[PDB]
Amino acid sequence: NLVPMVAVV
Amino acid sequence: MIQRTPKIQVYSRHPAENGKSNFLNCYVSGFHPSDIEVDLLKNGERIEKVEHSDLSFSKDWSFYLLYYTEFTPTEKDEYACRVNHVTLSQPKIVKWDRDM
Amino acid sequence: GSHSMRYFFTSVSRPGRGEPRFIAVGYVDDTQFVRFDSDAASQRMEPRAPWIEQEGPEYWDGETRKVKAHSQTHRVDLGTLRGYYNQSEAGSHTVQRMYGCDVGSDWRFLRGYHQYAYDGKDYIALKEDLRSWTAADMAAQTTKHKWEAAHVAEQLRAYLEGTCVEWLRRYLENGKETLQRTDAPKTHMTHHAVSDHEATLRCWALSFYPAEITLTWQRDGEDQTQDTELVETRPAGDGTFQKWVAVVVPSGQEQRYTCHVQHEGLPKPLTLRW
Repeated sequence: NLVPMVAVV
Repeated sequence: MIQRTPKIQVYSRHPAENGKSNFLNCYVSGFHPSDIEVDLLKNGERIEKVEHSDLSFSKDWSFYLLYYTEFTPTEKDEYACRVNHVTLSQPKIVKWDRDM
Repeated sequence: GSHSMRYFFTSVSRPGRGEPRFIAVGYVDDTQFVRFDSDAASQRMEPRAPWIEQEGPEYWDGETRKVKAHSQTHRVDLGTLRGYYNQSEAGSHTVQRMYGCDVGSDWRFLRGYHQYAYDGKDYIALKEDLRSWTAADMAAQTTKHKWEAAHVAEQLRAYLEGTCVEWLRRYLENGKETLQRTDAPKTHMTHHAVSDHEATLRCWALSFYPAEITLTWQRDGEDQTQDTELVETRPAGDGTFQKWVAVVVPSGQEQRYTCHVQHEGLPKPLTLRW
């Protein structure tokens, strides 16, 4: 189950 | 850019026996960047039906791939893996040695 | 014993035209269970182990959506990072991301991680406490400040200690038949002669799972490392792993040398002799 959110660098 | 040259191992999936079907593997690892050419050779000729794993990488960020094809070993056939990568001036050829 | 769930993501920019090549793979321990490849036709997260096929259409829709979001963050990141490092549009570049969680034998949270690289070098990583960041350079330091303001660590920690562990336990149960099975290495020894004075002994371990293994030589009961060659653990291609260790010895003295094999599938270490 993937992380819900991926913040931009 | 960081550039790391691939390590190569060529080997069969199961213990090798003449007349008994099996898989020829070429495992390439420790390389960067991800762009790489890998061929399996039968008597110096490129095998056409060759699959590979999904690109993944180790802790040190270096990439690894498994290339493989179905084959039935015989006494006479010689197998090898040919690898080209940015770090290589000439393609590298590693022969399958079944006596290892 | 202990277990992990880990995801690995690679994006490679394609300068002349179009979006980056994006590949995502997920593992439980040493078993791959899902994949997404941007160059494939389906544009969906795909099963790679039979036990994940138990999951319903909502799981596949939800995983697909998230994996595409991962892809778009990477796409944006490649442009931002080209900007941070004053690079041109001509060359290809790479971002790599790995995250996941560890659990011990009790299946309780042990460790979480989230690390990120640009062109094969450390960029930024979440620290052990899951509260702070390690930024390798000043570009990464700008990202760190951005992520502190947005409370990124806090969201990741919740996932890593919560969802990640919860769903690893779920996968471990559904895939019990293989995921909770140990395959002990099948061992044997080979012999070769280079000249009439010098011999090579090779100790083989085949068909084992998990990947973790130790192979070593002893000479007259003492650890022997000189004149040895130890290959990288390699995938057999059927889910299991292979390895060998060789030693060079004087012809006639083969009997002094023993190979020792440690693996979780073996209640006691194994000894081989020529």
